[PDB]
Amino acid sequence: SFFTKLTAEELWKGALAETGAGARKGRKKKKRKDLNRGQIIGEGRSGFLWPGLNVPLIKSGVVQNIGQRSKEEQQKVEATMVEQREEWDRKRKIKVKRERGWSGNTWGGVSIGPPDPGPNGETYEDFDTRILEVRNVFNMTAKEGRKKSVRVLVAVGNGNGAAGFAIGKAADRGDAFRKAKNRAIHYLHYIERYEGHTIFHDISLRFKRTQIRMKKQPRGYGLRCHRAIITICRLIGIKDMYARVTGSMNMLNLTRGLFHGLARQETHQHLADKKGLHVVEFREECGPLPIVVASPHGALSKEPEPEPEVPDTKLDWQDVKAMQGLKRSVWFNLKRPAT
Amino acid sequence: KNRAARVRVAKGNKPVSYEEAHAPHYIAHRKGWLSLHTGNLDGEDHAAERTLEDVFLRKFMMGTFPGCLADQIVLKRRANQVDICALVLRQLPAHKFYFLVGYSETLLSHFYKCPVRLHLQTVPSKVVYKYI
Amino acid sequence: FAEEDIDRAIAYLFPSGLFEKRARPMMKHPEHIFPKQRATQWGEDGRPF
Amino acid sequence: GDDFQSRILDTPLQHSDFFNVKELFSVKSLFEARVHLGHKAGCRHRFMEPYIFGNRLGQDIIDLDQTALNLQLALNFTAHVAYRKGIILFVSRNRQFSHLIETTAQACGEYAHTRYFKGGLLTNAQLLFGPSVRLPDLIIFLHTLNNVFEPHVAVRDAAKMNIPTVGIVDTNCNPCLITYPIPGNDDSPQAIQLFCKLFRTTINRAKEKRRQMEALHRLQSPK
Amino acid sequence: CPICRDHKLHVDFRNVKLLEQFVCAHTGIIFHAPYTGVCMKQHKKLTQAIQ
RNA sequence: AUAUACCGCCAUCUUCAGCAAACCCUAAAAAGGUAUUAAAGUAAGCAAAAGAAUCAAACAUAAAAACGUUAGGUCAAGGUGUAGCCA
Ligand SMILES: [K+]
Ligand SMILES: [Mg+2]
Ligand SMILES: [Mg+2]
Ligand SMILES: [Mg+2]
Ligand SMILES: [Mg+2]
Ligand SMILES: [Mg+2]
Ligand SMILES: [Mg+2]
Ligand SMILES: [Mg+2]
Ligand SMILES: [Mg+2]
Repeated sequence: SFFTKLTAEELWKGALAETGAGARKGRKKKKRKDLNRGQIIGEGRSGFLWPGLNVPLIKSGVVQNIGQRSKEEQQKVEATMVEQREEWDRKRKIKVKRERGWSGNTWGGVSIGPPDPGPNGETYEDFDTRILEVRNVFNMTAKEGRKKSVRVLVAVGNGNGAAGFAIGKAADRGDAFRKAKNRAIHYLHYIERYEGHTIFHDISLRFKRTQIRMKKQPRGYGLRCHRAIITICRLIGIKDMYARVTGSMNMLNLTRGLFHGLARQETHQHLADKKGLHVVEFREECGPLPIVVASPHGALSKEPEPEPEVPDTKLDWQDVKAMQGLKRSVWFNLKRPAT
Repeated sequence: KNRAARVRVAKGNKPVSYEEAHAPHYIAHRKGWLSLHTGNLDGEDHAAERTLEDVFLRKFMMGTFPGCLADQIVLKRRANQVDICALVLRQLPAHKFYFLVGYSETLLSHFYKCPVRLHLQTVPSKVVYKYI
Repeated sequence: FAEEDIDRAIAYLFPSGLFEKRARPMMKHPEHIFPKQRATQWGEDGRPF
Repeated sequence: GDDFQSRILDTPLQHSDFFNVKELFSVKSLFEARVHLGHKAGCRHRFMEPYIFGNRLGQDIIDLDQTALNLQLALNFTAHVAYRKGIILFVSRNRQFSHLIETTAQACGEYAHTRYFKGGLLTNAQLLFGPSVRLPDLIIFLHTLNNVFEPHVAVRDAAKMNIPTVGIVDTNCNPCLITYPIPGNDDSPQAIQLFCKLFRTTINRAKEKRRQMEALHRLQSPK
Repeated sequence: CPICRDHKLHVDFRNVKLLEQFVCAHTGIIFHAPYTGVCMKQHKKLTQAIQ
């Protein structure tokens, strides 16, 4: 009957079955389609031609009249529309490039773009955002039982010394990305780089149960660090460094501990001011030539810094063990792609 | 819970028109009636026949102006005259509306044996009362 | 012609029998219908008034 | 043209005491107002011991020599900020002096917030006040503790926004986050009235100096 | 690999600008094949051209 | 055939007071965020409220009642996904 026919919106609503107990039960799937997409008003299976609706009302100065296409002409038009349907369908099929992070199925190390503009049109196009962890935490609730939130840890940096991190939590992953990305721009540390490519000195620290041992390295050494540290180092702009991470591999403690150490380092200019002496550099590729890298801002002292006969430094067995001639692991200093 | 003619809340991104926003209990309070005939007045006959004509006239206009209707049509019966007042989007060219008006009027005048007129008010786009 | 005459004219020319009178046709002065906009509290320099 | 603007804004920073704030106060003046009286030794904060002259039978005494030096710097900074047309907000939660501090801000021409401080006032200013709200350029904390004997929320939140803070710190307060701490008595009415007068005279002098500096340089342009 | 994907790239001793990209500017050491990802055939060809 | 694929139209908690969106804060955050003589919370939407109905007035009664809970009820109002019959 003509009176039991329902609209397209109501037909797809039921057939798709999105709303219902199935959705909460985690239940490829059918895809909605628009059936008026290619249909032209005035075009029918019979092939009639209606002047002023589906054909020109006047042609070459002649007022057109009603007509019908021949069986051959209509069959062409029907087949042509069938072709146009295939073209549109193919578009959806195409899958295009993205870049994987540390692994193909993980979000870690994936660039998600710059943070959003600021209040007064403050663009952050020079900043890049990287994901460091995506977690699906759960909170038990009486109404919903197990409820899921997406906890995302991201880092941002302009590759020129300024970087920051934040955590964003939401029920939807896309929202957690926005929250973390725009929150992290409010926590920008500035990290001091020696000559723009490395840290000023070795850095050893423990943050909670995570241990980090960074080492200053010469040019061309590259980044030889935890994949997360490589991600953050590129955001900061460090090009050559070594690092080792031990203890717990907690991603938040590693990021908090990394920024803690990198922000509390001491530039050569600072050291000259604290002690009042010149800071001189001796490279083995430049011979005995003394290189003065920082001179005290105020008054140069005349008391030589005390040089003990035997220093009381606390040495790490891991650093010393190598120089003692002990065999390293088979996994050490393997050939790896350029970082 | 009552599910009748109620466009339910989403996350503030669902545009709804004035007609859609108001639930059935606001009929005769905040929103009026889409059809106005004398067949439901006391001591009057032919309610069933006026109601059946309305159902068809609404399905006819949806198909005859597919995707061009901004809101539900308003049917006004005076004497034997029928008047259809439809808000229509400006999607189709102007001359096409003149064709569909001439066609839909003549066809419905020879189907119900009454003078039927179509009144079209064109809107640039659907009017949104509120976002729910 | 006054506000009282206007309300009477609109009620004749646009008869509405909706019970709630906020939902009826109205041709009122913009001051009555439009809520008073709170003025900006700071100047061009940005110093609150 | 460009030279005149540079003269107005850059010349004031070439003099150690451009506004002559040194004359407003003296160690004797501070001692009259009981600015050297601190809380009992039990209430002492560890970060206040540098500023404490000693313990007179249980009551910590505040060195008025350090107070004079620090107060000179704080008043000097508050004047240059006022000279450059910056926004200054007075903040306190002591209800005995709520009306006096609001009256001072009105006299100076500046702003006062002596009421309950809403969480996010500075870290969420755009939402609370509007998209283009200009935040204070300096916050003067006549009292740095709230009424539960905890640091005023605006001390930490003003550092988060990188806003300098001139605060009166007593022997039980935490001066670590105050940019320009002024060690002194915060409870006595005579001490608070002295500080309120100093900040009001200082701000009015700086605003008057700006008008005179602009008139002189402006007049030179035609002349 | 980087060399094979672009046919116009040619590993020749005269094409020094290409060869420079496969030598460390600071240490002057030829990068091992995993470093740039070139296949072993082209790495041997590059090493001979650089030499 | 399957209400354990759904639409539609409802029941129950319920005349219960919450729900969800954008933010902000935490020596890290799985989550939490109130004190009025106020101590980190904020400002919009939905519900409640208000208003309308029972033809003065009030009160009362109706109506209204979000998000969810019960894979609650209904493939037999009608429609419909998948599977099935077509002498
Ligand atoms: K159902
Ligand atoms: Mg894979
Ligand atoms: Mg005190
Ligand atoms: Mg069910
Ligand atoms: Mg009930
Ligand atoms: Mg009433
Ligand atoms: Mg109600
Ligand atoms: Mg069941
Ligand atoms: Mg059953």
